[PDB]
Amino acid sequence: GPVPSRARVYTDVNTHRPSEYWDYESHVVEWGNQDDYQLVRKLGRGKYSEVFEAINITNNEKVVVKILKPVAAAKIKREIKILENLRGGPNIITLADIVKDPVSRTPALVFEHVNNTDFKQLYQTLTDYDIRFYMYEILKALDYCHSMGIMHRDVKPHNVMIDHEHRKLRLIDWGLAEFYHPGQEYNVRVASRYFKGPELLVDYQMYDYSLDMWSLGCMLASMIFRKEPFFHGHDNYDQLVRIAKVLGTEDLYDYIDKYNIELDPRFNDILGRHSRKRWERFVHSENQHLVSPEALDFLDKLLRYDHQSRLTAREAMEHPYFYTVVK
Ligand SMILES: CCc1ccccc1-c1ccc(CNCCc2nc3cc(C)ccc3[nH]2)cc1Cl
Repeated sequence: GPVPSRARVYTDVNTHRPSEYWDYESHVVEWGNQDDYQLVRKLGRGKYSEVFEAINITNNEKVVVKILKPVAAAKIKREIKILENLRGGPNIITLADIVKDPVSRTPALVFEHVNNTDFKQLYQTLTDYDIRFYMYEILKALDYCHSMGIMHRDVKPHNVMIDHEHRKLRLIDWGLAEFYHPGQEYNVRVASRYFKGPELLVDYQMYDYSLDMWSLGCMLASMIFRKEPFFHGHDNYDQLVRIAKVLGTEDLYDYIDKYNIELDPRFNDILGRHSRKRWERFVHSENQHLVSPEALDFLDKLLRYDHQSRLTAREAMEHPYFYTVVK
């Protein structure tokens, strides 16, 4: 069978905190007044929720209301427990209230409002300095939630709100987040395709916080190399082939052999043989201003098949790539 794995950091957090901390099923939800919030406009719909711009009439403040679809309503206690546990943490979205939506009859989470700068404007105009700045702000959020025994499991640009005018960042959508328990086998059907770690793609369930570090590396590669997403798989299988065309097949086989993982035989006719590519291939006159030896070294230390070998969030914070960032 597969070789067990455990995180190299924060393994003991959930065993040394009381059962009340991680046992989200036992937690009792206190409901607020749904008529305190007037819905203004729908911002989006996903498979687990609908998100609205709203106004809190008890203070006159803009808020975001997320109304959970009945499918996600089953695992609301987990999201609420994670949001309450992390509330006040650096760059974590603040849960302001929880109400019962009168239409869906499902829980509706009320969050602080972030005046989000359009994704395209950010993706097209952030400087080398700003990219480093915002990556460092994401690292604060990830080190915080990992230090609190939580993995996000859905790190991606869509889940990072940036108010560029106020240089304010928030990591949102904690709906796929989970408490990390060493030895626990987790669902690999997490994160979005382009950001899924090789551990998920090869069906290795004993993963940990380091999955978030791979997703972060995917975001960095996309930004500095101007390819969004960086690893653009047609499906979960082709997603691993796309990675292997850059990082090579040899380190992939060393990875699966280390953990005694048996690859799905469907990979035999699609994976091929690929050498690891040097990053200069992805550097052109247009994006050279975003690329530096420090950016490449930092990326090399995130985008590793072996989840145990990746930089942790705290280690990533002292990488030379952030020396130019005002602290
Ligand atoms: C290429 C990704 C990346 C790499 C390195 C540094 C930063 C970023 C980044 C990170 C986040 C964003 C902005 N993302 C907006 C996502 C978003 N999701 C929302 C959801 C709601 C309900 C409202 C506004 C929302 N805005 C833009 C960018 Cl460019």
